[PDB]
Amino acid sequence: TYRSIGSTAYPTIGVVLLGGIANPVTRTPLHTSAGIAYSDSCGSIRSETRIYADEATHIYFNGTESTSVRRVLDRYSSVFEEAFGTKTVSYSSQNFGILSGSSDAGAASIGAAILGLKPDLDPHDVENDLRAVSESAGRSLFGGLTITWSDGFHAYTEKILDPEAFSGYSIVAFAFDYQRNPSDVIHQNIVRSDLYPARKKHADEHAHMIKEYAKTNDIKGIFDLAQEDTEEYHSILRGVGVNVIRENMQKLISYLKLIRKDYWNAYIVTGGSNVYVAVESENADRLFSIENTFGSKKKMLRIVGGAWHRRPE
Ligand SMILES: Nc1ncnc2c1ncn2[C@@H]1O[C@H](COP(=O)(O)OP(=O)(O)O)[C@@H](O)[C@H]1O
Ligand SMILES: C[C@@](CCO)(CC(=O)O)OP(=O)(O)O
Repeated sequence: TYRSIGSTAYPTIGVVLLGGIANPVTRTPLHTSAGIAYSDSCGSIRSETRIYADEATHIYFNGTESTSVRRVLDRYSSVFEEAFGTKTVSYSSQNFGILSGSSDAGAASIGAAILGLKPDLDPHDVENDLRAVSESAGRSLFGGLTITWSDGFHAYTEKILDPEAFSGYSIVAFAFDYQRNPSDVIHQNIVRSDLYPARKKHADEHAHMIKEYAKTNDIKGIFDLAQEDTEEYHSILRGVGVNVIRENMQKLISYLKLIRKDYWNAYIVTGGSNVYVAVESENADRLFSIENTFGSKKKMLRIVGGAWHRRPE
């Protein structure tokens, strides 16, 4: 028997932005969404996880002990008993350079560690258990561009494009320093909007459009749609009191409308205080070098693959 296993996953960015979860425990998405897994050129932006045999159950985030994760570990106690010789395992996670979408990565890394222990497991089944840790875990488990179909009862994640399809594109992230609204605050309020039912329908409509664009690798059509979805999403949120796009972020966006005339770009805003800007590779350095970032820090990002594990120790 072994003593521990390591694994790694990459953070995610919504493309069809998810708002609302069926239940605070199982965290099933109330509607269909889509996303991409991202990192930087070196793959340095990531979440690393270690699951190991222990006398008692410990959960560690960035070296800090934590009093959701235990639920997943317990459900797969049989896997660990076989691999380690005990059901009692501890979890240790370390995040690096992640902007938004950290929880997705942490959850996916758990899944890839489990699949690494019992490879014949159905990853789509494991994904269901992982949503308790983060509702968008599928994005990071499968990588690339995914669509997660959902009616609020059952959710299923599908790979639509590999990261290689995005070889000609880059994402420049502008990180602002504004305090962010917890994701749970967003899920809680968006359902209160009168426009929510319509939003659930349009979200599904957009996902289908993304799948068609995928047929001919219309990468630009997909990011353009993501900008439109971003605008709808955050209009609904503002209407319920959740304002993600703050002053300097609005300013950056207005700047982007001008630059778009010069060379193509499209932006996405999730729940955090970041503006993600899609752009062609030949223009990435150019965008990355602009001066008036309105106090924001800049990161160069790429689309990457799904969670993976290492040989058991
Ligand atoms: N590596 C990890 N493993 C498990 N849970 C994590 C990990 N990183 C963060 N989390 C949990 O997810 C929460 C943040 O999730 P969320 O609000 O979705 O932020 P983000 O959008 O950046 O993921 C944190 O408060 C933490 O409790
Ligand atoms: C709010 C959102 C996910 C919340 O579960 C929207 C989305 O990306 O689909 O973004 P973020 O919290 O990961 O930043």
